[PDB]
Amino acid sequence: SDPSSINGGIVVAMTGKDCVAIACDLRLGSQSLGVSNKFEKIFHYGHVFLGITGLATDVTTLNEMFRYKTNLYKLKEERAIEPETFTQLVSSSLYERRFGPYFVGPVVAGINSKSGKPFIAGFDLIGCIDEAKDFIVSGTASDQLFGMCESLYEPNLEPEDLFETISQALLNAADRDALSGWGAVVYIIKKDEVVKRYLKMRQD
Amino acid sequence: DRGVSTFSPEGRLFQVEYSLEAIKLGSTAIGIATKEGVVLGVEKRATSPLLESDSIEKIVEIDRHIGCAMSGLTADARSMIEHARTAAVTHNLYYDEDINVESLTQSVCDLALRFGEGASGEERLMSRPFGVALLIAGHDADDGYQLFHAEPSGTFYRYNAKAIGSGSEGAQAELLNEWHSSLTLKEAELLVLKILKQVMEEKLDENNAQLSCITKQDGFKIYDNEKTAELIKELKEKEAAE
Amino acid sequence: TGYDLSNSVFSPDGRNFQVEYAVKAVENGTTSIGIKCNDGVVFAVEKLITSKLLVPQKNVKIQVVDRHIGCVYSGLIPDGRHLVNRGREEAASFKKLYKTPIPIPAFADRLGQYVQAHTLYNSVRPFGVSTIFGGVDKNGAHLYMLEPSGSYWGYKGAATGKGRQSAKAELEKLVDHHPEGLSAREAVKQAAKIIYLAHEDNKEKDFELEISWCSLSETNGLHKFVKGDLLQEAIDFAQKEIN
Amino acid sequence: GYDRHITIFSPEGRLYQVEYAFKATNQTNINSLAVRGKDCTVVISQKKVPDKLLDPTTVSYIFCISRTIGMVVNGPIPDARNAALRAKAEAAEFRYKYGYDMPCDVLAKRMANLSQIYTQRAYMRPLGVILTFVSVDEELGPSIYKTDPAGYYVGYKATATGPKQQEITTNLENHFKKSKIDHINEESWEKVVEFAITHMIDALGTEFSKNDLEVGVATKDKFFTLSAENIEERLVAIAEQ
Amino acid sequence: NNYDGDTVTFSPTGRLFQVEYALEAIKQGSVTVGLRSNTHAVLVALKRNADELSSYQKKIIKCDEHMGLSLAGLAPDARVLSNYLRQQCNYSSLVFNRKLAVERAGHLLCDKAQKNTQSYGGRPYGVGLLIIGYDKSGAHLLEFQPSGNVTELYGTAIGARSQGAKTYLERTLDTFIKIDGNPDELIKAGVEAISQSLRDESLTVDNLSIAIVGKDTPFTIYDGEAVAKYI
Amino acid sequence: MTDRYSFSLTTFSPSGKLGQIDYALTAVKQGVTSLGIKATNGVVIATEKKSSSPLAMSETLSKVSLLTPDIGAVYSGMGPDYRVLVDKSRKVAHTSYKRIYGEYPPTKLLVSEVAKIMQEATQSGGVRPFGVSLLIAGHDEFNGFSLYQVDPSGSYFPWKATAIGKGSVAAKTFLEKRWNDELELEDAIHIALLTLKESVEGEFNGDTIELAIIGDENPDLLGYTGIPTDKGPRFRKLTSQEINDRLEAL
Amino acid sequence: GSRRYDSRTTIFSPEGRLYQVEYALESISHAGTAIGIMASDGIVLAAERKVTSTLLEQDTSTEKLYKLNDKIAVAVAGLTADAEILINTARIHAQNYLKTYNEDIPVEILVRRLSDIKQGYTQHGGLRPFGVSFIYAGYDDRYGYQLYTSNPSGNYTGWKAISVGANTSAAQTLLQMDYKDDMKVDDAIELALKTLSKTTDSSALTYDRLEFATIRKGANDGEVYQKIFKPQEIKDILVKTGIT
Amino acid sequence: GYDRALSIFSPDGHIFQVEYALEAVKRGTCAVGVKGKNCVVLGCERRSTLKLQDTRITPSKVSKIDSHVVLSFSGLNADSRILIEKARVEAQSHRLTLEDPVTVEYLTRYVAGVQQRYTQSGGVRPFGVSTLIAGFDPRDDEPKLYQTEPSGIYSSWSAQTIGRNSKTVREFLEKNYDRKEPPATVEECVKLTVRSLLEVVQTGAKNIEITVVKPDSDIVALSSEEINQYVTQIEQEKQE
Repeated sequence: SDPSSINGGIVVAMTGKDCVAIACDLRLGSQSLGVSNKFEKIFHYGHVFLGITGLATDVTTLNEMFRYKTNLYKLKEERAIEPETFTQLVSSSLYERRFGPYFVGPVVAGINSKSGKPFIAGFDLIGCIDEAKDFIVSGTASDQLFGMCESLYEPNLEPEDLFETISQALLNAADRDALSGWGAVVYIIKKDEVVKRYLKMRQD
Repeated sequence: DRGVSTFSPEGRLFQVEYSLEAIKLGSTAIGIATKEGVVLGVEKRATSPLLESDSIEKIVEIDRHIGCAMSGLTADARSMIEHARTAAVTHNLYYDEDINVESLTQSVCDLALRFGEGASGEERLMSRPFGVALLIAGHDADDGYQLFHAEPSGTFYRYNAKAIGSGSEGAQAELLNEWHSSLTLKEAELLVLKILKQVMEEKLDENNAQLSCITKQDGFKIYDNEKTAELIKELKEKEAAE
Repeated sequence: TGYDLSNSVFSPDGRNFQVEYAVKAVENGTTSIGIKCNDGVVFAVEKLITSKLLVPQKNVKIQVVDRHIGCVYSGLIPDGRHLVNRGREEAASFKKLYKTPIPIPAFADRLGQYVQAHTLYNSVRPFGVSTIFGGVDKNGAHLYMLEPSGSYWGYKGAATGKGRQSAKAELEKLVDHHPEGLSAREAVKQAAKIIYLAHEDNKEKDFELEISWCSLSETNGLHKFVKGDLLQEAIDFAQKEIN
Repeated sequence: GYDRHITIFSPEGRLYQVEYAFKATNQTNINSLAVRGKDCTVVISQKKVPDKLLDPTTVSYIFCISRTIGMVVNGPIPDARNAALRAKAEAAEFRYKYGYDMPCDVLAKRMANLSQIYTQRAYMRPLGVILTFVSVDEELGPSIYKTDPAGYYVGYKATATGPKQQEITTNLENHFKKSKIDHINEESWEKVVEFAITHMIDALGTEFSKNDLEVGVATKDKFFTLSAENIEERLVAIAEQ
Repeated sequence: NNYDGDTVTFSPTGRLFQVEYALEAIKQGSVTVGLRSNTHAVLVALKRNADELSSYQKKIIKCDEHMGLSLAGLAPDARVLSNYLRQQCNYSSLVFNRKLAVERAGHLLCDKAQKNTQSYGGRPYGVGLLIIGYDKSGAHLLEFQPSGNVTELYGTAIGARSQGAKTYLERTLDTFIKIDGNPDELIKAGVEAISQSLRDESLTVDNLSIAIVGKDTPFTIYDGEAVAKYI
Repeated sequence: MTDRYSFSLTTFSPSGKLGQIDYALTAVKQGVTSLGIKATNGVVIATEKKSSSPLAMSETLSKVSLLTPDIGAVYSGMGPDYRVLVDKSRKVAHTSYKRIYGEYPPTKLLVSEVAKIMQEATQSGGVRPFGVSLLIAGHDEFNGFSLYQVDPSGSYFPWKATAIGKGSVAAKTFLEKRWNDELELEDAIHIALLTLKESVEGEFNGDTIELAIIGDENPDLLGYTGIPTDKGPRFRKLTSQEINDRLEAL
Repeated sequence: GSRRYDSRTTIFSPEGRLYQVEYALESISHAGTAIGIMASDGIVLAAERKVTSTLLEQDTSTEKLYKLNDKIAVAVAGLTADAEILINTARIHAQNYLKTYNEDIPVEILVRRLSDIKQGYTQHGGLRPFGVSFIYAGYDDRYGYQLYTSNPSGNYTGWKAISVGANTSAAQTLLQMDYKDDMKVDDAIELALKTLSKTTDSSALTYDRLEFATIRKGANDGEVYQKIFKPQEIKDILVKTGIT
Repeated sequence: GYDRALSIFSPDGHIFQVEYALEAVKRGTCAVGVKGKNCVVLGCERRSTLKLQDTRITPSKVSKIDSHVVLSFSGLNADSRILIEKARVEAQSHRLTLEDPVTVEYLTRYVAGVQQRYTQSGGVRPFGVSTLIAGFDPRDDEPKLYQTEPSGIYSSWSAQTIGRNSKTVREFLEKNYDRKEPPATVEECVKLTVRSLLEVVQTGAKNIEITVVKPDSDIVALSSEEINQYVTQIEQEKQE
């Protein structure tokens, strides 16, 4: 068995001009049979967003893992943790269990408050930092997004244009994949506020 | 404060002499071993009217063929009986037989030296030695009925009859005259019951004494308060017969 | 004061009173000496006969470590027999790890560190002996003496026990008369003579002599007990000097 | 008042068990000197064999801790053996973890921290010794670092330890206010052994036989002690002048 | 005093009170006397009992088929040192197929008592042993002291008023050591030896305990009606 | 053996004081004076290097230390007790906060970890409290410049400026007169030298005074120039030559 | 060996009292006063600072009011160093409970654990107990608003208003006089400062000598908002009540 | 690990650390137990010294160990929350292994045991707590009432009391309780506990709390109004 294709899912994240977007599909399978469509992959601590794909049980463990560490962090230093730091923290937590890893591929996205510079980061199973100025992808159809995103993407989109791109990127790759679909959620992160949009896509 | 394993200039262990004092605060137990079976009797002592005198536990079965009557700090005894009951059951697992009373008593007195400070924490387990003495009666295939007095000195003697507890030295002087080998089991039952009547502060009745025996055939039987009331009535009649 | 009640507590004098009392436990013991020969070493011990019941020459108080180190101690025989027993493990794990018999100057440090450790902590007694050990190795002869401080040095000759004031002076006569080197056969005769003279303090109870030696020319570097004709020839030289 | 029996802050702020340890050291009536040359460090130390039975060569106070850090100790000799065995182990361990030869600084700072641990725990007495490490470092050239039973250590242009140290200290102060440098200038290292001995003779007021000194020289690449003949050679060269 | 708190402390003269007190514990105990020749070794033991109804306490412990000891003093401590000798007699018979020499057994006890009075939180042992045994090199009789010292003797006693029997044996030394080949006469020399220490408590047939081991004799104990021959 | 040092040596006394900790503070009042002033764009911390002999070199010895690239320290009291604390602190910044966040701790968080080492020294068994008080200057991006004092009980407070040591009473009252909020880095240094000249009887020059600032950033110690995302140390220790220059401009 | 130096702290005295516990309380009456008044829709926490100077930094300071998680705060009276270890195992224990149930820990459980840890330090180990008393001011959904105090004994009890630190006799007398049960957060604000003006050692109460904190049901939605007042908000609340 | 011997015998034959634990039970507030025909009643005293408390969330001195066993204590309140916790853990542990509920004797012996151990472990002082543990055996109706002590002794009673001034309220019970014929109904038993506790309460009606345990897992604490009702009736009986 492939410890990642039991449940599938895909996550994609893009920068724009002073904003980021992180979006995914909502399916949760046990191989052929589809179980649930309510399962969300995207969680938020403070104003930093974390998408996690892969073995479904380690998505739940690793979400309650990082909520723990950041709450303690927020009580000592008295401020939400910044995205630049939080990325070292994901990495160190993973590599801590080098042998017998969590089978996941986290993706960070947020805007650093002090500077206003939007920021995204990717990972793999053990835990290396994929740094990009373009877009980060993750999941079982990560081959299909890499080709999809690169054709669409234009540097610097305004927040309501960014919302179109990252939709076409995620919609097409899900219906060319046999483990994604059943709706999708897209967050648009700006400094002031966060706007969450549920997508109407096909149920095949 | 004077150590736990410090020897005194007299050449003894402080803590073991003290614990010897704590056995004489306990309430009296008496045993008489004959050739028909041993008879154990205790002074229970109802501390108030309210008390249910029937929860005072001072005679405990250890196995089918081993009785036990205890005197002293009965609190420290909960731990000796757990170990004995285990040691007796283990031997019956390991060699499918009953253990001579002399051997079981060796095992009880091995706990009773384990008091101290150790050199790295070994198999030590107390801060102080045990504060309770046992009278372990029983019957084994080889040597008939035995009766041992296990002391917190670590040493057991085999007695023909012994009286420990508050009224021990008065009772011990009265056993020293009256014991002989003629005693049938009816004579011996009544004899223990009568020496308990002299050292008991209250009047003799079935709610503050308890008798028992161990016979080879029926095993170890604790008597019911209704059996003893028949023997209290036999004593009253025969002491006034004269 | 009160600086004596427990071990390894300094006093204002600097003295470590517990160790000073330990030296008094050595001075109570029986007498022993060691001669550093030209090519070996000789050991001698005064074994007091306490009763006629004691069997003769079965309570030997000279112990060998490995197969080329003689140890002989005064003070409390148990404390020493535990120091020697421990010395045997240190020497056997040297010969295990480097596959060569342990040099005598090395074996001296390992025993010192083990004594010395018993004046760091305040929950183990100091050792109540002084040990005179040595033997032959690749360099030649060495003679050492060890105190309850942890202090040891090389010696041309050494002596401890009750009769040590006597014997230090007598030893010194034999080092001034022979800078050339008292030869190995000659030193068995002299050892017995020194023990017989230093026995004049203890002349209450008869004693028994026991000599042993480790010598390069004689026993080929091993450790043996001088015995039979040669121990008897020495005892005769010793009776002839005192009378 | 259990503050003079273990190391706890006295009612006054002192650590009486430590202040006592210093007076335990100065008791062997050995007087030690260490002065720096241009490319070497000389240390000369009094040797005093008390009785003719003790063998002369085994008595000693200079130890060879590694290949370039010699350490002359002042105190009772069992504590010295204890401090020496432990220092040798660290100079080996260092070369094994980091792959170069333990500089002198680093060793002196390691023993200091090891000393501190014994005045903080209640179950060890402090060591009763003053340790003086001498080397020709690789980086900083000639060095001396003297360490104490408190834990304190500090660098030195030249030092003297023992009961009669006051005589030597004030003699060294006079010489470095004259010459206005931090180190004996003379170029060869035999001239600096000569210099060390001459200030000892003046300070203590007494001359030396060759059996009364034990001498140790650190040049780059080796530390060594000098034999009774190489000492005799210096002594005769000072008497000539 | 002040220094008798722990065994970690030497006194100002060098003595170890905690070790001299443990010695006392043997003078409270009952007398036992041991003697030996070249062919056999013997222990004569006074068994002590409490009041009348009490039975006598066993003073003789069988350690193996060729070695045993008697105790005098604390009966709980004897059973802790004899348990430790039992393990040693097996440990030799399994690993070297070798009857454990008596000279070695003594030096093992010596080492075990020493570690137990140096440790903080130990206690000296308060018991004396006469260990008899027959090995490859012949018969031996050892006296064990709580100090640690193991001494090899021809005869000796320990206990209460031992001095009477200790003297008797040094006068008769030449006669009872030459009793070779007659086990019966060596026991009779020992019964006499214990009657010097007895003041009151005449011997009984339930009072006396004899052990004899030798060249042709596995270790045997005579109790009860088996000691009617030697009174 | 059976080491029985589990019971703590510090016990509550019948008067509601923690005996050992009180005494510790006596020995901190005998240590040498040190002071720190917090300004708008830096902190300065300074002390006198007591040279015990002219043979001794107090150059090799240091009473001011680097803890991270942006947090210095200075101290009053026992020399040894200081040096082993600086080594626990250097270590625990790295093992327990730098690996597992990728950043040097913010100043007020390190102090919290250092206040935790004092606590364990007075709670756990068989130890005596430390004989020192630290001043810990430091800078982090969200709180700015900050100065902290730590005690041998474990308590820490943030100070606007402060002194501890022998002449602490005379130093703290001279700082309240001369302190205000406008102080730049240059003026606060000049107020730091005046305050130390009161409490120092002997030599007072650049070879015998130690002075170090947390101030503006340095890209000259950076050491690997050619990368804009780094900024390099903020701590810089003033050398002997620099210190004599602010005495000509006294 | 080391038998002599034992303080044997944990044994009873002849009266049945633990010596080390009785002392720790006396030590705690030297720390600055802390007061809690619970009203129908929130809690007030006002504590009087100790140590103050014109040269002490006050704004960033925090010495007596610590936050535990989202909905629970405490006030410290006693050794601030000792307490800082008990505050760190409180936080850890809180989030560990959130990790296992997905609920904000009930106030009753987070109190009961810090009292077991205090009790367990007088039971064994021969260590001197912590010199701390806490006022747990917390809010869950089960019972609404709660107050608790604990003492170096371990024993804890619930209060509608309570004082620890100095003049607990004097402060508890005033509080019984003026408390009422229809109170609201803004009346309790007024009472908490009115008690601290009378018990103060100061010649005059001042904003720079106060740590002030509220927990109000107030604030958007049902969620609870914990607010540690800025030093600047305290100057405003102190003119509002007219003490200055 | 701490090793010292806190419990040693004294030349007289007593452990002093056990006698001092008893004194820590005299200071504690009163607890009294009375067992009737077919119910037990546990009544505790509360302090009025402490006032302005919140009565809702004050931790009661009656705790439930299981569905049908109650334990009240006198003495150090801190020490008792440890015993209570181990009893509960034991109660469920015994439901996994035996597949039955605890008999009321098995829970008593086990609490008594944890108390015994703590008086012969080096490094640990004794508990300062005596408990009363009442309940109903499973599949039966009888009342069982047991008392433990910080020494480790336990025994069954008809009516008992521990805590402050327990001799006065024991003397009341020794002539009032008819042991041949238990108190009749449940109410008359509660009347007896309230009467017994009024001799030592030194004024108080809202300082007495009553919890009653009946068979078939019915534990119910009486409200304030129901206790106030029995106190008024008892004040009319007194007046003559």
